[PDB]
Amino acid sequence: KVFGRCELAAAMKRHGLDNYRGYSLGNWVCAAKFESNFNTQATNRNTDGSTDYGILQINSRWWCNDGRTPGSRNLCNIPCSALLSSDITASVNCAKKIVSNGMNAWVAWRNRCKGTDVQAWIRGCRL
Ligand SMILES: *CCS(=O)(=O)[C@@H]1O[C@H](CO)[C@@H](O)[C@H](O)[C@H]1O
Ligand SMILES: *CCS(=O)(=O)[C@@H]1O[C@H](CO)[C@@H](O)[C@H](O)[C@H]1O
Ligand SMILES: *CCS(=O)(=O)[C@@H]1O[C@H](CO)[C@@H](O)[C@H](O)[C@H]1O
Ligand SMILES: *CCS(=O)(=O)[C@@H]1O[C@H](CO)[C@@H](O)[C@H](O)[C@H]1O
Repeated sequence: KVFGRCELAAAMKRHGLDNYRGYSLGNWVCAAKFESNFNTQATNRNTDGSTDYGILQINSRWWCNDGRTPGSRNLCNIPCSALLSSDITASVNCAKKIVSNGMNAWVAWRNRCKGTDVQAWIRGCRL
């Protein structure tokens, strides 16, 4: 499933991400846009042997368990397969745990969203 900008903003708001730990909804939508292009099925392999899963490109080494990653810590205590769903619940819940060093965890966010008017990503949407 590939979300539309406003469709994802609405879903993330419903899920309580707006202003979670001080991060406005726009930050999360922007992060999703550049991490996965709003694609819930996105999967990308990393050089260290981990994979990044789903809407938020959550990592197998630290966060989720795919059972194929040496040094797996599974800090979100969830199978990575749960992050490849049309239902963003698992990704949202894990994302909350990740930000609890803030959104710098997401390279794409730090590189492209941080410091910009991220509200532009939700402007025009009915929330
Ligand atoms: C992302 C699923 S939902 O139906 O949009 C959303 O899910 C959370 C968690 O189960 C609920 O608390 C929320 O009210 C729902 O809208
Ligand atoms: C899914 C949101 S939460 O973690 O259950 C909820 O988030 C708000 C901020 O948006 C916090 O103030 C609250 O304490 C949390 O439980
Ligand atoms: C928020 C993670 S958890 O599910 O509360 C916690 O996760 C660790 C790591 O996977 C587990 O060892 C622990 O038992 C879980 O409670
Ligand atoms: C978004 C709902 S949650 O994942 O269950 C949420 O997670 C935060 C951080 O782990 C908790 O502080 C909050 O109480 C939970 O509802």
